[PDB]
Amino acid sequence: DIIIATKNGKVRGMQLTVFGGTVTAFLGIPYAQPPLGRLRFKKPQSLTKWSDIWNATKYANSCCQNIDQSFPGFHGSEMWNPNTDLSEDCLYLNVWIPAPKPKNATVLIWIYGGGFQTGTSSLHVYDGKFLARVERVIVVSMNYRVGALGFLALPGNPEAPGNMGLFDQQLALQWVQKNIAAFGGNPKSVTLFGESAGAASVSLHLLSPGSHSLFTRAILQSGSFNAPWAVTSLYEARNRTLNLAKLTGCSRENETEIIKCLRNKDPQEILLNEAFVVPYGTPLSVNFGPTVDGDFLTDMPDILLELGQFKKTQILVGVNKDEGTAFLVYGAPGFSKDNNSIITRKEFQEGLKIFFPGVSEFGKESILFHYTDWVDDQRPENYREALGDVVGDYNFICPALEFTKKFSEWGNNAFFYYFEHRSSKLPWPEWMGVMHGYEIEFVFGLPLERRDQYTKAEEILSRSIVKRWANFAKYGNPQETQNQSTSWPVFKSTEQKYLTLNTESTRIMTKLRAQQCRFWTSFFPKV
Amino acid sequence: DIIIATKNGKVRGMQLTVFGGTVTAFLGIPYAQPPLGRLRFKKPQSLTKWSDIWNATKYANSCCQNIDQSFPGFHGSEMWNPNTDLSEDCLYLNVWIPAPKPKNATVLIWIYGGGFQTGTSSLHVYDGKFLARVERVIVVSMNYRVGALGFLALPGNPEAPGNMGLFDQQLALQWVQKNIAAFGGNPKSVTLFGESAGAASVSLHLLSPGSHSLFTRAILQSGSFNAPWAVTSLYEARNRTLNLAKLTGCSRENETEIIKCLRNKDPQEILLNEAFVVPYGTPLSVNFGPTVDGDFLTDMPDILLELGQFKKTQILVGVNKDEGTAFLVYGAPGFSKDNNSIITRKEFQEGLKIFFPGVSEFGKESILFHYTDWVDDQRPENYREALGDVVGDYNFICPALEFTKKFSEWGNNAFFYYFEHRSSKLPWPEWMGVMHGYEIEFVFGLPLERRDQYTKAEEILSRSIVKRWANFAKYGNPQETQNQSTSWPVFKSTEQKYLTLNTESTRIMTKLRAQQCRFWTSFFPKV
Amino acid sequence: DIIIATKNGKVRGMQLTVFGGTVTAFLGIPYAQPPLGRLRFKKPQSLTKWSDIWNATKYANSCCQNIDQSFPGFHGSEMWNPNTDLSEDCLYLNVWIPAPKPKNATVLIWIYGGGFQTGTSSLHVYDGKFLARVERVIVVSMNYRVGALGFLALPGNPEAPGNMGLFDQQLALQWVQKNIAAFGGNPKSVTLFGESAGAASVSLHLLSPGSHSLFTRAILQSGSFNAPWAVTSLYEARNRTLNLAKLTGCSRENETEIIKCLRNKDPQEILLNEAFVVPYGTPLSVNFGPTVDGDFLTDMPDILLELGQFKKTQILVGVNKDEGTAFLVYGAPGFSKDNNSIITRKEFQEGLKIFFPGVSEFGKESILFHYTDWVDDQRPENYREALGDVVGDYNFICPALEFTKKFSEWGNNAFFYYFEHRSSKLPWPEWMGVMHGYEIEFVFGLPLERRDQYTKAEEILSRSIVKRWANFAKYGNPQETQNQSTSWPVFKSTEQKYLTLNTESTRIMTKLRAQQCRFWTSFFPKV
Ligand SMILES: *[C@@H]1O[C@H](CO[C@H]2O[C@@H](C)[C@@H](O)[C@@H](O)[C@@H]2O)[C@@H](O[C@@H]2O[C@H](CO)[C@@H](O)[C@H](O)[C@H]2NC(C)=O)[C@H](O)[C@H]1NC(C)=O
Ligand SMILES: *[C@@H]1O[C@H](CO[C@H]2O[C@@H](C)[C@@H](O)[C@@H](O)[C@@H]2O)[C@@H](O[C@@H]2O[C@H](CO)[C@@H](O)[C@H](O)[C@H]2NC(C)=O)[C@H](O)[C@H]1NC(C)=O
Ligand SMILES: *[C@@H]1O[C@H](CO[C@H]2O[C@@H](C)[C@@H](O)[C@@H](O)[C@@H]2O)[C@@H](O[C@@H]2O[C@H](CO)[C@@H](O)[C@H](O)[C@H]2NC(C)=O)[C@H](O)[C@H]1NC(C)=O
Ligand SMILES: *[C@H]1O[C@H](CO[C@H]2O[C@@H](C)[C@@H](O)[C@@H](O)[C@@H]2O)[C@@H](O[C@@H]2O[C@H](CO)[C@@H](O)[C@H](O)[C@H]2NC(C)=O)[C@H](O)[C@H]1NC(C)=O
Ligand SMILES: *[C@H]1O[C@H](CO[C@H]2O[C@@H](C)[C@@H](O)[C@@H](O)[C@@H]2O)[C@@H](O[C@@H]2O[C@H](CO)[C@@H](O)[C@H](O)[C@H]2NC(C)=O)[C@H](O)[C@H]1NC(C)=O
Ligand SMILES: *[C@H]1O[C@H](CO[C@H]2O[C@@H](C)[C@@H](O)[C@@H](O)[C@@H]2O)[C@@H](O[C@@H]2O[C@H](CO)[C@@H](O)[C@H](O)[C@H]2NC(C)=O)[C@H](O)[C@H]1NC(C)=O
Ligand SMILES: *[C@@H]1O[C@H](CO)[C@@H](O)[C@H](O)[C@H]1NC(C)=O
Ligand SMILES: *[C@@H]1O[C@H](CO)[C@@H](O)[C@H](O)[C@H]1NC(C)=O
Ligand SMILES: *[C@@H]1O[C@H](CO)[C@@H](O)[C@H](O)[C@H]1NC(C)=O
Ligand SMILES: *[C@@H]1O[C@H](CO)[C@@H](O)[C@H](O)[C@H]1NC(C)=O
Ligand SMILES: *[C@@H]1O[C@H](CO)[C@@H](O)[C@H](O)[C@H]1NC(C)=O
Ligand SMILES: *[C@@H]1O[C@H](CO)[C@@H](O)[C@H](O)[C@H]1NC(C)=O
Ligand SMILES: *[C@@H]1O[C@H](CO)[C@@H](O)[C@H](O)[C@H]1NC(C)=O
Ligand SMILES: *[C@@H]1O[C@H](CO)[C@@H](O)[C@H](O)[C@H]1NC(C)=O
Ligand SMILES: *[C@@H]1O[C@H](CO)[C@@H](O)[C@H](O)[C@H]1NC(C)=O
Ligand SMILES: *[C@@H]1O[C@H](CO)[C@@H](O)[C@H](O)[C@H]1NC(C)=O
Ligand SMILES: *[C@@H]1O[C@H](CO)[C@@H](O)[C@H](O)[C@H]1NC(C)=O
Ligand SMILES: *[C@@H]1O[C@H](CO)[C@@H](O)[C@H](O)[C@H]1NC(C)=O
Ligand SMILES: [Cl-]
Ligand SMILES: [Cl-]
Ligand SMILES: [Cl-]
Ligand SMILES: [Cl-]
Ligand SMILES: [Cl-]
Ligand SMILES: [Cl-]
Ligand SMILES: [K+]
Ligand code: NA
Ligand code: NA
Ligand code: NA
Repeated sequence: DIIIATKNGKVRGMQLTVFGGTVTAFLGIPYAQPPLGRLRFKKPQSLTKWSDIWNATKYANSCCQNIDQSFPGFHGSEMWNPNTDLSEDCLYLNVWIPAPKPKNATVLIWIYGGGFQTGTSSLHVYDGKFLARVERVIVVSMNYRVGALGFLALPGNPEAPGNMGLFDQQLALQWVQKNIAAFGGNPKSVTLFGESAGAASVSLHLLSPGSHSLFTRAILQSGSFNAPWAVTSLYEARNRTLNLAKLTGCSRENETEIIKCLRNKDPQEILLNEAFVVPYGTPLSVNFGPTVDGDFLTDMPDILLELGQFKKTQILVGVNKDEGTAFLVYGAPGFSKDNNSIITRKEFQEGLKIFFPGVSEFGKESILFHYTDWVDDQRPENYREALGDVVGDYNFICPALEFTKKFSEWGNNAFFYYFEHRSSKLPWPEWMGVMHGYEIEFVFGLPLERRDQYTKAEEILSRSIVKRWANFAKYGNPQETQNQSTSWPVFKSTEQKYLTLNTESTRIMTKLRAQQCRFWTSFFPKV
Repeated sequence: DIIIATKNGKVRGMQLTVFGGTVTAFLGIPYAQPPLGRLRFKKPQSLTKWSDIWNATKYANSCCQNIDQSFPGFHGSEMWNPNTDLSEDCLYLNVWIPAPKPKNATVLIWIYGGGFQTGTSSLHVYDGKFLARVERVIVVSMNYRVGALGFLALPGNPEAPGNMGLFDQQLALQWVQKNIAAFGGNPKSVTLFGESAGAASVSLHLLSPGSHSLFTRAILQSGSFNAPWAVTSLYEARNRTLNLAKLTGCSRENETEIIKCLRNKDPQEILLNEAFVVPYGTPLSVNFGPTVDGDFLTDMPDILLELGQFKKTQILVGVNKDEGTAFLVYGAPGFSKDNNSIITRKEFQEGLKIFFPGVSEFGKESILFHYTDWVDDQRPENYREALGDVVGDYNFICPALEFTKKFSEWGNNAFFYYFEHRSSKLPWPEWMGVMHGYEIEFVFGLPLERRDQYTKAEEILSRSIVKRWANFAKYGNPQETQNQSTSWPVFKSTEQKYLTLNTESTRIMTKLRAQQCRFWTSFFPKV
Repeated sequence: DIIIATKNGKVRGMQLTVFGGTVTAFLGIPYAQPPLGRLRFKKPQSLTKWSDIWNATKYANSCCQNIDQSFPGFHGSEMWNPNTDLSEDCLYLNVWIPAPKPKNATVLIWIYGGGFQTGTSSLHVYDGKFLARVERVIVVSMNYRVGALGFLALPGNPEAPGNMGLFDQQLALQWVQKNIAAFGGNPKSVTLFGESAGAASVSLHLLSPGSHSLFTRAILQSGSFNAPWAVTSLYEARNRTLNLAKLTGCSRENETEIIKCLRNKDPQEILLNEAFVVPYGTPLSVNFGPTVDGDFLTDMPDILLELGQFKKTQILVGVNKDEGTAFLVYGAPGFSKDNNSIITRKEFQEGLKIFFPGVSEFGKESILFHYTDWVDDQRPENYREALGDVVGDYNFICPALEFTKKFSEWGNNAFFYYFEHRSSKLPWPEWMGVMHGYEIEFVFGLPLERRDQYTKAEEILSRSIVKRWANFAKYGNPQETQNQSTSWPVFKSTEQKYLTLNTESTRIMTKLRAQQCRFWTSFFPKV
């Protein structure tokens, strides 16, 4: 029986057997008042205290969200859907600690992605018990509000100020600062890690002055806030909140009255209307996301980044080889997960209209010009591959590389990786390659479980990544020092060294996607 | 009559006449609860306070340990045996201060070696009264638990957590921080110094976060924790504790019950079985030594060293010219202290099987290949010398040089020496050369006593070493500034300058044992 | 009526008219218990408090000292004799402040020289009213005990521990830290300045840990503690205290009894015997001076200097062109202030025996070899000039340059000057040139008084020196910025730039006395 006294009252955890050892899991500890009734769309309010023992022995409710129903019955998409009940009452977090209880362990805090519209901390691929067992770190993860309920903004109105889900994340970081030592953790050694919108969130904690003293360092897997889907302008945010009011019968002349009417709607009516607040969207649309609220975020984040106004610390950033392919089967014409998706030039063109809907004809022709000068045979897959690369370079890889360059120019060590291993169990088809999201299970150590039929080469790859990530959290340096491994060099402007992650051989390379990123970074923003 | 008020009560010392002056010695002050009954194998518990005056006028009990009986009646080995009664009640320390009492003197804290299995602070060659008299420093030394009683580990179980003897050392450092100012010492100027396992211990205090604020700088004579005998893996430590239980009738299903049964054994039954917890050992076997306990030591020490996770301060490190020869007469065939030990090739081969018992045939042939390409005459002593060098390079010299390189790469000044003077009184035979352990008496100033029949050249050598060591403790710089001495340069990666210590002429040289250390450091660990 | 409340009680000062303005002088404030009866030869004890107003309107008693009677009636020597009554009751200091009272003025604390045997703060040439008036700084000066009464040492015995007069200086610095703000001064901007033994004293405050927080920076005029007369070894100090006991009837077996008998002697009997505690002395003999006491001075000062163990701050150091000439008329044969002192080779030789009495024949021939290879005519004055240069290079100039090199190698800015102006009023004869002591009146601004018949060129020179010294105290940089002056460059090892001070033109030069100093610094100490 493991019972821990926190600042809000006692919590009871449970013992898990993991690889011949034990891990103690405390699943579903509350970290804020449930944001119901009058609290809907406000910043999270802090917890009052319980007398008695809170049983943290099962995952809590996931936050309200739309679900992906594009492939019912299919593991490749269903594994990202929420696996506990959906509820507005969803502000909880999970703690995994080594047994015996550690003395001052480094803490890894995971922030899930999902476009800021979806996601939950309870998915199988985010289970922190392997990292706790193998590296003797404490792993923490939280649920945070998503969609309009997390990110609706009428900027400057404290009834719906924006960024509520980022404030939920921040309050969970505060919870670790105040309580993690009772679990054996060191509040002075806390690394954030997250993937896609979870990575963009981590990068915004580097910018937010209220997060500055709540963590030590940061890991960004496939995402950063300069990615084109990550931050909503003030103008589109007010537009979208007003469209949402229109669609739900809540248009009013007084803005505080709009919010009060939105607070009377059942969650389902809000969720049903979210897709439509925008005149056209894409597979990557973030309808309700982070905004410049003058609170969490004090200025446009591209200005803060450019002028060095962010926490000075080490970062670990990287991307997967085929980031853009997952998105093509959610609307590009000619694509299917159930065939080889060979498309024509005309299809490629229609595909750019799907992913770049507000963009000029010239802008879309510029994309086609840059990506279709082929090397070289008339390969059938030319256009299929070009579209996946357009979408992955624009939305993920070039923005991660630009973020890492700009961050590292202010004097801190940064380490960049390119993940290029396709999981032997991947249920999506071969043409999609090394997809977005599919490094996560290697990071959390799932291939360390021999019972699961990953290959031996994947066990070794995951074991090495897990060690590099734990060394980065503990020591700021993501080396694997014992097994004659390739040394991971810092990423600097000028040389731009990165490390490739694969089952065969790790290589130091330079200037990832140089010619493509010059296009997206220096030309495309003009268009 | 000198009486000093400490935080635990009054202590009475005694006056010694040393070289026409006086030194005050306080021998045998307790610094912890005697670790008896239920405290056996636990961390040391702090002292409660005595009313009345503790008489610190004789050396205290040495900790329980096996004794070297290989050469009864022979000074060369008997001088390292304990010279006070053996007892589990042995947690005491000694303080030597100058008279008149100094104002804010620098403090040197000696940690004895002995493989972590043997040793005591009361040996003649560790008598701190000469350093106190000549350099006006305070010298402190402690007894710490050795063998299973100091280092038994069931890792993570606080009944036998491991590293107890390192925690004994640490508590004695805490005792100096809290009490040394009452003796005239400066707690902000404390240098640790130790030899062999005492040096490895000092290097682990550089790694341990709980020792960080307990000392200023460090001196490592013939030892460091990366030496192959210095740290036991978790796996061999549990194996050995379980073998010990088996041999004493204490095997149980519940681990806490194993410990409780071990607590009922008389010390002698424990000591008698220590040699046997391992299927074969060598003259250098450390059956119960430091382990990674998650407390004193938070991670494998090679990782901490490599990634710069250690106290940033100056170090003084060095080795003796013939470190490995002392060990050859404790089991290598053909060797004897009573003849010239000329051995054959076959003997050399059998000798590698004695010192490298778990090592593959290929591994042992690699040693022979590297050390027997002779320059050049068919000298009878070729194989005798090669074996002493194998054992001294592998176990002491290459690991001290690698430790000093890796430490100095993080920006701190380090100074390396090579001691090459053989004492004119050495009772071992000439072929053993400048043996392991035989710089100690020069460091503590024993040749300054003219009554003892060292030569005049040895008086001057010791006087110069004593001054360099005191200057290093006081000022971080081991110069002898007044007598046109060779200037001791910092040891850097790249140049690797070291200073030779001898009676004739001091030289600055570079890259000590370069070709040999490349073998032991970059190749042998693979084998 | 100006009355100031200090921590010990009220003091009343007096108003002076200086150059059409007013200065407030508080002359003779006590800063310690009078060191009489049982306090004779002990460290100064702090003051108890007076109720009522202490009238600080006249200079206090000078400390007991022998007087220079070599030239009665002659201003050149009499101006250095004490001008108030001699008394053991002499621990007082003087404060000059600008009117109106300043707000947070920089403070200059003057320490007089006199061989540690003589001197007083009340001499005309140390009158601080000109500096207070012209630069609006506060000037402070103290009387400190000299001769045996200041410096008798039985090292380690607190009845006569040594360095009492340095402790008197230190207690006066403490007095300024605690009280100077009530006078309008800034305790965080305090520069020490002193000449000859006053400069050596200032250099020892840079070494003493108890002085470290009592001042900001330092000015050394003609003196430093590495000069050969400045620090007495432990062995000659005990010898001299024992000779003093012998000559006064005070030899005893118990050392504390020797001191008690010395405490019963009238001061005059002590003063009468001081010349004789040494078997031969010279014009530069310091019979009772600073020693290594383990309190004020924790180690030999050459070791501390060499290994960088001193306060890190800026220094201003310099010497006069003919430092050694003043001493030649106090015993070298053939010399007289009343004729041109042309001497022969034989006289030069006898002269070296007067100044280097314990030195070998070889040592004295080495001096003659180095200084008599003439460039070149057979000039009658060759030997007269060579002797003045021997004495000035050995005792003042080479040691000031070595001190400045060694100090500046640890990273701080130092500025060196060579003063080469002979005062138009100098009462000594022309052949003595720019004598020791005769920059002082330029530093304190005496030529600013037009009524005194210095030349116009001397008024301008003094005005520029006064500005450079005040800028150094206030800003750490001794520039004169307004009058197209030569910029004073920092003195570095390697280039060794210094600034010449004269009425004609200021020059930047390099490597002052290079060939001579190599002789005194690297060869002579061996002899
Ligand atoms: C690969 O599949 C796509 C996707 O559409 C299909 O899914 C298939 C596996 C199959 O079940 C099919 O019936 C289903 O419609 C094909 O594109 C589609 O082609 C149809 C029929 O010609 C068009 O009229 C559709 O609009 C188009 N759908 C979309 C979403 O674009 C595609 O041709 C096929 N590609 C191959 C076989 O290479
Ligand atoms: C040097 O001595 C060794 C050690 O053994 C011996 O000690 C000697 C000084 C002597 O008292 C001797 O009787 C005693 O055994 C010699 O090696 C030994 O040689 C013996 C006899 O041949 C072998 O059978 C032994 O096993 C072997 N002992 C060991 C421990 O190896 C050695 O030959 C001798 N060397 C010389 C003289 O050069
Ligand atoms: C310069 O004077 C010295 C000093 O001695 C003298 O002072 C003179 C000004 C004068 O009053 C004289 O009578 C007085 O003695 C002379 O040296 C002295 O010379 C005398 C006489 O020859 C020697 O016997 C002395 O010992 C010697 N005195 C000392 C202290 O050395 C010196 O010769 C004279 N030099 C000149 C004129 O160039
Ligand atoms: C935000 O403001 C209007 C909102 O128009 C919308 O009405 C909402 C309630 C919702 O249903 C939404 O789908 C609908 O579009 C946007 O006006 C659109 O602009 C288009 C031309 O592109 C016109 O056809 C309509 O006015 C309207 N769209 C449709 C499909 O009817 C406006 O574009 C937007 N602001 C932005 C994008 O900055
Ligand atoms: C640790 O575990 C076993 C322990 O075996 C041992 O039993 C102990 C009580 C003790 O007496 C010890 O001397 C004995 O060895 C080790 O097994 C050994 O392996 C050898 C082969 O090398 C076999 O012969 C036996 O099982 C046993 N040795 C002997 C001499 O009988 C095991 O080697 C060890 N683990 C390690 C070294 O990692
Ligand atoms: C310190 O110790 C003795 C002290 O001798 C002295 O007796 C004193 C009371 C005093 O009067 C002093 O002038 C006298 O010298 C020194 O011994 C001297 O050494 C010389 C040889 O140089 C002998 O002639 C005598 O013993 C004595 N001098 C005289 C002139 O009579 C000793 O030199 C000294 N120690 C040092 C300098 O380190
Ligand atoms: C918490 O845990 C235990 C189950 O073992 C139970 O006794 C207690 O009532 C629980 N609280 C609940 C279910 O609310
Ligand atoms: C944990 O380590 C930190 C430094 O990272 C230290 O300040 C803190 O006090 C430690 N707490 C422990 C060991 O309980
Ligand atoms: C609008 O209504 C709110 C809600 O009660 C009220 O508090 C507010 O003062 C009104 N604001 C404006 C701008 O009319
Ligand atoms: C290093 O190698 C060992 C064995 O050679 C292996 O079992 C372990 O998984 C590796 N460790 C890491 C951190 O990759
Ligand atoms: C401590 O010292 C003195 C011996 O001189 C004695 O009077 C006192 O009893 C001693 N305490 C003991 C022996 O326990
Ligand atoms: C001893 O010196 C230290 C600096 O090393 C200082 O902080 C401390 O106060 C000193 N104590 C004394 C002289 O009593
Ligand atoms: C084993 O026995 C100990 C000793 O009393 C007891 O405290 C403990 O709870 C038991 N542990 C296990 C794992 O059975
Ligand atoms: C330096 O030399 C002196 C005498 O020349 C000698 O007596 C002393 O031992 C030496 N000191 C050191 C520190 O080696
Ligand atoms: C201090 O000063 C004034 C002189 O103007 C006087 O009234 C007072 O008595 C003096 N104290 C003395 C002389 O002790
Ligand atoms: C004097 O200036 C110092 C800095 O040199 C400052 O800390 C202090 O408070 C000042 N006091 C005043 C202006 O009264
Ligand atoms: C010598 O006499 C003093 C003076 O009273 C006394 O206090 C001291 O104890 C005695 N010291 C020695 C060493 O005899
Ligand atoms: C600078 O020059 C002026 C007039 O030209 C003069 O009166 C003053 O004395 C000079 N100041 C200094 C600080 O030398
Ligand atoms: Cl076209
Ligand atoms: Cl390149
Ligand atoms: Cl062979
Ligand atoms: Cl070299
Ligand atoms: Cl001659
Ligand atoms: Cl030059
Ligand atoms: K010479
Ligand atoms: Na479903
Ligand atoms: Na014995
Ligand atoms: Na007179």
